[PDB]
Amino acid sequence: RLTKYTMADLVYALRHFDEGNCDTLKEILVTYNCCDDDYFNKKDWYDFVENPDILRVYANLGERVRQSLLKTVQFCDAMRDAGIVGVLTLDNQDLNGNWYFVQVAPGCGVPIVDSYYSLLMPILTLTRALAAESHMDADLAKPLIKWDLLKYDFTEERLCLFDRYFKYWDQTYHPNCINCLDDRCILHCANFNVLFSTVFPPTSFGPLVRKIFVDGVPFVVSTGYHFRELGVVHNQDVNLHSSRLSFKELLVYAADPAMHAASGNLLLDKRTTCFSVAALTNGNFNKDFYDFAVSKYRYNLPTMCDIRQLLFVVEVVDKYFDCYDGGCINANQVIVNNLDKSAGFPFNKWGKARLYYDSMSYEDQDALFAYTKRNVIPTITQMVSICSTMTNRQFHQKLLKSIAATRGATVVIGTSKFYGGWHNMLKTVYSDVETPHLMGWDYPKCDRAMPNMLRIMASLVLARKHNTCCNLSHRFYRLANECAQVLSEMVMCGGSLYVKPGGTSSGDATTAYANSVFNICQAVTANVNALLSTDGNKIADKYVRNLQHRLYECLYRNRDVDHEFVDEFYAYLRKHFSMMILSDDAVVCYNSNYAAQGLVASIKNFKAVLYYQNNVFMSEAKCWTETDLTKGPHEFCSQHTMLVKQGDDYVYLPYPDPSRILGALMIERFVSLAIDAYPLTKHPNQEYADVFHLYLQYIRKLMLTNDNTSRYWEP
Amino acid sequence: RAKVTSAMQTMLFTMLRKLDNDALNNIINNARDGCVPLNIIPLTTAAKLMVVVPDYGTYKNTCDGNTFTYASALWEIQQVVDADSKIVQLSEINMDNSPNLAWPLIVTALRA
Ligand SMILES: [Zn+2]
Ligand SMILES: [Zn+2]
Repeated sequence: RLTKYTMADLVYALRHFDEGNCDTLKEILVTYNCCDDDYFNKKDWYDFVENPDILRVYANLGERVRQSLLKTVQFCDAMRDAGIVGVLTLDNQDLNGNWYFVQVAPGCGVPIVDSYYSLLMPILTLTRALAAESHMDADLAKPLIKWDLLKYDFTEERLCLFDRYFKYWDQTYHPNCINCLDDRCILHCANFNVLFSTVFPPTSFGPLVRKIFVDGVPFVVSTGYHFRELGVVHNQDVNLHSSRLSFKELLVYAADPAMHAASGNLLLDKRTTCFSVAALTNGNFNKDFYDFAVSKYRYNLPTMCDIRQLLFVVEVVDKYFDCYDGGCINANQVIVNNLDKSAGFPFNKWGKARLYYDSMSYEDQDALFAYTKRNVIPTITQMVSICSTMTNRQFHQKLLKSIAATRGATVVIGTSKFYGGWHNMLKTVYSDVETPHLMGWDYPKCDRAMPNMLRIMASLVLARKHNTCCNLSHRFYRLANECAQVLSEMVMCGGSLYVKPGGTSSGDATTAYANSVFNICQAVTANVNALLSTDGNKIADKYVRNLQHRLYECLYRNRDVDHEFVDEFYAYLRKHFSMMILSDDAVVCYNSNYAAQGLVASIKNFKAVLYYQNNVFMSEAKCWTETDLTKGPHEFCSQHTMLVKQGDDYVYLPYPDPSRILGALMIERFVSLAIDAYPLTKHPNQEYADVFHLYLQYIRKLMLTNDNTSRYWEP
Repeated sequence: RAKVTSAMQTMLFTMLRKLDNDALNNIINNARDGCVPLNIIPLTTAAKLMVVVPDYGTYKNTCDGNTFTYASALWEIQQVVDADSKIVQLSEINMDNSPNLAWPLIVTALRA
């Protein structure tokens, strides 16, 4: 009396999703009444951005998923009591949660559940597996828990869920990530916290505050923070009954929403779906150019990851970052050029970043930095302030500058296209691939829907350089600070304060780099899945056949990191899946002889991975494959690539779209546009060449010459 | 530095005059150890509530008549101001006059 499909088919249908070959998923959703058959006649019914209602439909599997998790725990107790030692898989459990191994001794058995839960984990937040746990007796048929608003810990509640659903997940769990021994353990626990936190009140999270006194006068300040992913982190340098506040203490308090929200108006905003905290209150059209030319976060969902895979992939991702330098620098080693940048609320009511950088001494800047290595400051941004950026550079700038100064590396940030740079970057990705094809793709909602787990992974990767300057506790507080400042900070909109659910921040020091850590992670994930998901017995090449076997056993077995395997896997990807990565922008030169066999990721692996990793569907409309390397990538750094003759040799040149260019010291702007338009004169279409010439005429009337422009592509 | 220092102190003291009250003492004193979430303080210390309503149907289900319930308290409406910063009377918010209102409207209410 088993169902037609197994838990394995539900997981596969959701994780290896293809909108074409989606029959397994459609049948399961209709079979269990998540939706009717007509549901699948909707245009883009499977998307998460369009037809957002798909989440209501996936959620109808949530009761079924928790029943399967509960049956697993009961199964595991039974095999333990029976003295049975063995492994749990998803093809031995049906969709009603029913189960269908050796005996050693009564009372001495043990399940192996590392692949069992890791395979399920990515769909537990998608299907809202714990939706019932917000109810009094964990029953959807009854009323909701009248949670005490003043409760802020939830340690026991997370432990109760852990031992109810993941009882046999035999790895140490630290609800409060502050107690983790390394970065791997941090990601291990945070992944559970993401799921458990889905049933705690939205008001229980965020800055935690206390009444403190200065000169006998009470203040409400943050003395810690409750993170959905990290648990509760308390501050240490909390001083009451002080006489006066120092400049540094005033910056910390001014930046701290505790003083602004607790003292503001209550806010009920019905125009949105986002959680708010308090109200604090009660283009340049260039006509001359135009006339001349004419004459001629609501989608960021809690997302749980396959931890066994995430902890493998992160080691591979780290290998891709094993070429640049990093570490901590002091305040007087920090380079800041954008001193005209807004200091952020409330500092932007007084001035620009220059006002603060020229006020604090380097000793004070180091002291503020040190504060963030022991405590958490939950700053306010506006729709990233100085109490965050002044310390983020001291922690990350050496690495960010190292990446930006390195050429030939997989992650290419800050490398000019000029003087042969475009050409050299293309030759670097092409490398020695045996049967090269070029691939690229977009990332829908990359700056909005990116999960906090992958944002944490990326900040941990950038922080893995701090080995000779930071201890464990300090690395954790810095993580807590980055999370409080850019993943779940307060953002002022209009005159009111709102809570950010997750995603990225364009005002931060690391976004352009964290996005590349992410791009690699998703690509590695796609390759790990492309190979592990194929039939290992259909591989003619003994080498790869053994690589697939050992890869599986380096994720769901052998928890200790096998560095030799990771170096080999890394080298495999380097040889057959060559990446060139810019913040959320990548070109892949891959060996199609292997991709054809499923041994290398292709565009279909990226589509399936983004579908479950970032909860977004990636349209073929923005995806591309190019089979002839005579032409370059269809679009990279928002520019098209062509091979042209230059120097009785041939070079690759970038060029933006001609219409985009015309649509776009005023003369300096026009000179830059003319330079970007220059390569269009090498294009066979005269209409493209004319864009460049149009600008030269405009510029001269406003000396840019053909020689002063062609020099930009001469090494 | 002094100009910034003064600005921070001035701002913090302005907020302290608004913040130091009985409601704050009640929420902190009810804490098990003196600590509460920040996101629940305004629910006890804010005597005034701002409600932003995008249309008539929402208005009816949010602020219909002189009073409404929010954050487990009864609120009394003092004033309604529209998107063009004009004063709107409660008697003017109905279905027939809906097309003539500069939605969203902002409703100001005090704890009953
Ligand atoms: Zn841990
Ligand atoms: Zn360090």
